Amino acid sequence: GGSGDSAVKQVQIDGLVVLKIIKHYQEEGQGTEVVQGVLLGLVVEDRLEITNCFPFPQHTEDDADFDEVQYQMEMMRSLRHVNIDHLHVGWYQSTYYGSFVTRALLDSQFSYQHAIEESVVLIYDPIKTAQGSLSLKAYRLTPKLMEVCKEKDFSPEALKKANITFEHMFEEVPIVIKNSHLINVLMWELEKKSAVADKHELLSLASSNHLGKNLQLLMDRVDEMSQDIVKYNTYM
Amino acid sequence: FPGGRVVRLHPVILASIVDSYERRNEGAARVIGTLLGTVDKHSVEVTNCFSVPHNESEDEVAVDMEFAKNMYELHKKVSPNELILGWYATGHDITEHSVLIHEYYSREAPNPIHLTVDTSLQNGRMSIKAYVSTSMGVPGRTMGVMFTPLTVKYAYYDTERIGVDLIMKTCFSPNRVIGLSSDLQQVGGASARIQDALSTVLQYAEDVLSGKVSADNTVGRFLMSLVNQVPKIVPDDFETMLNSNINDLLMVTYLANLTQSQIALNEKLVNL
Amino acid sequence: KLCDNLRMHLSQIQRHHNQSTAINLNNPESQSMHLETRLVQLDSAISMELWQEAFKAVEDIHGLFSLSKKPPKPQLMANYYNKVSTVFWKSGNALFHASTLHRLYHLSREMRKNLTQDEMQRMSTRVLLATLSIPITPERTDIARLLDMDGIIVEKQRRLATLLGLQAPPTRIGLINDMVRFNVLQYVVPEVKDLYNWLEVEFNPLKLCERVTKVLNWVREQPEKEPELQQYVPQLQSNTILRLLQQVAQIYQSIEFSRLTSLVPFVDAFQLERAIVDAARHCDLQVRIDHTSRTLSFGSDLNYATREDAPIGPHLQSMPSEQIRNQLTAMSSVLAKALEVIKPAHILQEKEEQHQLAVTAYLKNSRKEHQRILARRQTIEERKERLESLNIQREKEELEQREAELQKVR
Amino acid sequence: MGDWKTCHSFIINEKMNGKVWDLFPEADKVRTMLVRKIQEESLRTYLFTYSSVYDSISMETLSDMFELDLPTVHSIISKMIINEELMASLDQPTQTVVMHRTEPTAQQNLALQLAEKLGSLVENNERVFDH
Amino acid sequence: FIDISEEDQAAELRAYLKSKGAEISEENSEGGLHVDLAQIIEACDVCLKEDDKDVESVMNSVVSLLLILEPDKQEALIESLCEKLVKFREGERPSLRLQLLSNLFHGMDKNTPVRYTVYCSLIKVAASCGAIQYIPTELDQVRKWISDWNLTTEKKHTLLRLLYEALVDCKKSDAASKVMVELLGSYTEDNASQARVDAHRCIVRALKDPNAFLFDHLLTLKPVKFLEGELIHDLLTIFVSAKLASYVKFYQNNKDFIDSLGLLHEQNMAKMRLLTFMGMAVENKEISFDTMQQELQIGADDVEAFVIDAVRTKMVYCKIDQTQRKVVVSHSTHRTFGKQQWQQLYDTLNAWKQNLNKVKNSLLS
Repeated sequence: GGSGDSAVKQVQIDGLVVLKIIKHYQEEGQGTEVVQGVLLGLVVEDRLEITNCFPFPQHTEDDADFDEVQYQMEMMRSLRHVNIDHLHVGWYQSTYYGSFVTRALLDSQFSYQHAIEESVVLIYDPIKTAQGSLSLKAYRLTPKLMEVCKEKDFSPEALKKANITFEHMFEEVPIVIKNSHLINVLMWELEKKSAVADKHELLSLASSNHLGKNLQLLMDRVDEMSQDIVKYNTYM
Repeated sequence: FPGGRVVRLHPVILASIVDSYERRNEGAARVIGTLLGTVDKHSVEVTNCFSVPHNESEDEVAVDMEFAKNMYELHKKVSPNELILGWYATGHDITEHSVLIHEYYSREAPNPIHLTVDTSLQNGRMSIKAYVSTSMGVPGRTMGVMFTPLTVKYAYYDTERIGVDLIMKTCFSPNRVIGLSSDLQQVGGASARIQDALSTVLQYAEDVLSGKVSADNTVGRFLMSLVNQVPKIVPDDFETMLNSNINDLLMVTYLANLTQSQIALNEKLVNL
Repeated sequence: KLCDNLRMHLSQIQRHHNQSTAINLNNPESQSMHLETRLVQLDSAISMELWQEAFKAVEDIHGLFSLSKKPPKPQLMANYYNKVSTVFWKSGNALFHASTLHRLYHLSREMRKNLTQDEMQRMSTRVLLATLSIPITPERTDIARLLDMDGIIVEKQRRLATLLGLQAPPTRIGLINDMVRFNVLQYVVPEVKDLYNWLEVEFNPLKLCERVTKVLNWVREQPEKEPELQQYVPQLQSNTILRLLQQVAQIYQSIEFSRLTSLVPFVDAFQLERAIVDAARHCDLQVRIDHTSRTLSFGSDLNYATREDAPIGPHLQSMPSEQIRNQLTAMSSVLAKALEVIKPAHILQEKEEQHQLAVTAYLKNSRKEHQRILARRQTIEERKERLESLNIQREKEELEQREAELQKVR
Repeated sequence: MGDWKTCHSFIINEKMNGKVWDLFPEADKVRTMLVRKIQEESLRTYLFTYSSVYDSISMETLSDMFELDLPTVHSIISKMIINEELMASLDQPTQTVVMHRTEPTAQQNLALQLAEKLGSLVENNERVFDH
Repeated sequence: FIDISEEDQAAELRAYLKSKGAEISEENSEGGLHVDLAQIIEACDVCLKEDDKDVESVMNSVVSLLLILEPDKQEALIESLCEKLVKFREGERPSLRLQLLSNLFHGMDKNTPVRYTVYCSLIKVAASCGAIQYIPTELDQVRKWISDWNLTTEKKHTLLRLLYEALVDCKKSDAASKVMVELLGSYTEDNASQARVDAHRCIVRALKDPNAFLFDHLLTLKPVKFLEGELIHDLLTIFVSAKLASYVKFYQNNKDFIDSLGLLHEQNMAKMRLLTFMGMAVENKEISFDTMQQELQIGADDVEAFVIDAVRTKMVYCKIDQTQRKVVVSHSTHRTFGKQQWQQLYDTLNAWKQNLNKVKNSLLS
């Protein structure tokens, strides 16, 4: 149903996980690829139900330096205090691009998946992908590449690894599909805005009408695409 | 004017409540935590929180404020925007045990901004009830309080509210992320439908006896607020620009389909 | 030699044989060497090199001020080193001038608090000196430098603004609004304040150059109003036209250019119409000027991609009309069709009070789920703390298992 | 910038400041030669940079703007049309250039045909070396 | 002040608090204790006896707020001690009492003196700081439940005649009128004799404030169907001059309140925005340049001047041309049936539009 290659399930991210991602969305790192945390889930029926995740604060003034593991060791302590243990079944970012697989982060994804084969790695997409389809990409890396390990190497283990021909994209799992009853009270926050304090629901509808009027929703993306196409193709 | 009047929130607060209430730390009804945020001169901007392991009982109140410092140690490390504004707990309102949760927060003592998460089965019972404590004199026992009511509002990052509305539709029924602009078209046709369903009855309202009162020169303006946006008035050079802009962006779509192939034509030849 | 002195400043400190800055030893060594930088730069020097000799002086001695318990009077000299540079970065780089004139005023405004400057004529006239020159950042003209990687240059435009402490170089309008929100805009000698309040708020496409030029010529009265200011006037009058032309572009769709020659009472007409193009050639608005009979249309929309915006962000106020781009017509069908649906309707009010109850049915199930997750996910909270945490530890134990297995058949 | 006058401040005075203009007896002509080389060619960068929205281009204005007489301007604008190969209608009796480049968003289609034409070449060159 | 997390027993506790306050509060502090718990009399010893020299007592009066509500008659005693708040002429610590109570929390907005006594207080207690906050707190209850006993709403209308100018405002003033005249128009003060002087004020509200655009907010829902137009009012004074656009049409409509106001400069505002709109909505959303020269009886660039005023009005809103197509869509001045017929046109036009087009949408969806 949701299995990949012999150890991995799909991911199931309920919305209470998602809101803590969009507290540190594309801010505290705007043009800076914040690795926005590690996906702390749990292995349940067909699905890696993420329960809570913590945003990893890289040293973000204009760049990203790897901060304390003592943060991660205390967030796993903070989460074990009240919730599930640190069952990191992925890691997630957004983070300033539409649908890109970062090669050094793919190597951070590769050794993550060599360590824990039950892993998909999430690439969140806010309205910076111009909306835009597939706003949630839990791309895992090829288990045939996880077979020939390590890693992808340049002149040796590249003819050998591509005569096996491991795939290059593989298993972007379907993520959120179901009312998992973590839903409960944000459903109950929907009925109130629905109800007579409905000033906050139309403001999100107001965020539609101005997203389409004046933004280069196609052109500024394509100009970033035509930048990315004329460079990365010719170098290959 | 006395400061505490309004608290502005997000459902990420109600996420951090309920995710710590629906993994629960065995806290069946009472899931208690520490709200964090900022204030602005009459208003309160709470933007994220986390549940300290608490135990509010008779007459035990556990507040691991050192962990509420340690969670504040982690959160100030993540996000330098928020300050400990109080303690949140679930339902219900004013208790003599909150007077203890006053005191653990009065160990810190910034302004008392409370968040009672009324765990109710209702609609008019507000899912998050906020309070500032008045009188608030008290050199005598712990903290004698009356709670001045604070109103809860949502005003912070807006694509999180685009996000939580998708989450509230995920709360309704997922609504996975596949079609979004194509799905927006059906949502754009849905808001179109009730507009026609209302305002043609608003035609019928004045056409039966005496309706279209608040719709004579409001809904006549409400439709004018739309037709100023689409369609432009009815210019045909606009449509000639549009059919050009059809043939512009379709040619962009055409060469996107050409670069769809020629990317692969370098890719697939080198994989013979 | 100034490179030599800076090294024989630094390596002498890098000796550290009984030498400190906090006894105000290096702080006059600064004050000498800073003068050694800033004088030759202004007098006649290559700017790329000795300003780095100034910037490496200013940055290190900002740390030596941080060593020597920040002395505000050499920082008032550093304010003067900024005030020198505000002249120079109206001569060399407006984004540095975006940094330095904002650093000019507030570090003076600190000394208005720290030293309690009683210069209520000057300080009221240094703030108008701090308002007018500070926004004016036109479009770049460097076509080769875009091919020659502009992002390296703007980084250095950022980096030496990080040196001054105004890390991101601020824009046109939001940098004014720093001086506006701070109550020193109130403290302006009020002609400039009015000259601003024509250029900013009273925003009329035919009636703007008539009311600024009287007050532009007012601050052209030079001998006491800070002769920095009188060079700031025509480049403000240059930024007047860019403020004006788009306001003509977004109320009027086709001004008559023979009228626009008269309806814009600029000092020149040929340099006016050239600066009209010098906006539009560098993509600031839409004009059709080399019509042979000298007209100037704009269009609606008909160019609405980037060139009307200067370059993606306007300098005028929101007199523009309704233009259309990608997903306007879809998202106008989302909101402006729902604009009658939420408030004046009962059709949503009967549907969402139903949804107020349709959640309440699930909320009655939610309290059953408030006991079900209490029943289920509490047990998961302990088991996933233990059972699946062993499965991460299984991935750490199987790695130890393969090590001893490889240590057997070799 | 396309302004011819601004180059003359940066060259002619500064090569008199550095005595570089002060080296030839012919240098007044050499300057006057380079007067028109600045005037005629910054007229081109005036046309090259402001090209999408110029769809009617004068010849009466540009004869007055860049200070260039018509037999030069006819030698300019024809060679601006012929040699540069700009899509441009021209009525030298009316002294009017009509261009209509069409389009700047389709310049990205030109920018992608900058990319995908390279895609077809090295794909062919993949077989050229290998065979 | 000391605790109220004590035994409750709050009247004996507030008696220990009144001993800290005034000496006249102190003599009936514990003198109220010998007789009874005394939920009126000892509780009136805050309400009667003053905040002695300053209003620092208010911590004990927040106790005296809630003690005269739940054990006793609520709005009988809380109608006292709130006029003590105005009487010191301070608005900070009085507002601390009024914020703690305001409505529906700590004392139950009934049937409304709970708003109203606090609403009458903080209008007089705060000039334009706390008096604003009860207006949406009224308005969010107005579209749920206005005070059905109309006299409280009339007392609110008395305040909406007062906070019409107790706020030092012009359009919040008009918003206080738009809380007033909306509740006047629909159901309160009918009492048409009371609706005389209110519509007499609406004549002031339409010509002192020319922002009815002419009579259009007075033709939007119900100031013309309740406040009678040509009655003792003569509320249609404005509306006769709303379409005719010359001095004689104003000056002869000018009654001696308007003829001595005087109406000479809102004239050419009104002459503009009608001949703008009734140029625009008639001649038809693209009107000529020399037409408005003949409409507004002016020259060339004064038409160019007034369009800037008219596009900033956003009654007309598009890009303008210098020689024709002056005034354009967004239609803010009254088009009483012609926009209603356009509402009747567009709901027919949207029905053909969006239903055909959602099918075109759901094809690609």
